[PDB]
Amino acid sequence: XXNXXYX
Amino acid sequence: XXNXXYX
Ligand SMILES: *[C@@H]1O[C@H](CO)[C@@H](O)[C@H](O)[C@H]1O[C@@H]1O[C@@H](C)[C@H](O)[C@@H](O)[C@H]1O
Ligand SMILES: *[C@@H]1O[C@H](CO)[C@@H](O)[C@H](O)[C@H]1O[C@@H]1O[C@@H](C)[C@H](O)[C@@H](O)[C@H]1O
Ligand SMILES: *[C@H]1C[C@](C)(N)[C@@H](O)[C@H](C)O1
Ligand SMILES: *[C@H]1C[C@](C)(N)[C@@H](O)[C@H](C)O1
Repeated sequence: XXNXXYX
Repeated sequence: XXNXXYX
């Protein structure tokens, strides 16, 4: 991962 | 709020 979210 | 990130 590395970005975040939440989708 | 309620969503996420990160910016
Ligand atoms: C990120 O979000 C997931 C759920 O989707 C959760 O299981 C992780 O523990 C969470 O990561 C933590 O919080 C983020 C802000 C930090 O960058 C990460 O190192 C971790 O402590
Ligand atoms: C962000 O949300 C995930 C999923 O609930 C959780 O695992 C992380 O602990 C949470 O990160 C915290 O809250 C955000 C808003 C802050 O930017 C981050 O540093 C951390 O405190
Ligand atoms: C993260 C938060 C959110 C965008 N409100 C939710 O719909 C998702 C499943 O998780
Ligand atoms: C959340 C994760 C990220 C997109 N890699 C970072 O650049 C931001 C400051 O925090």
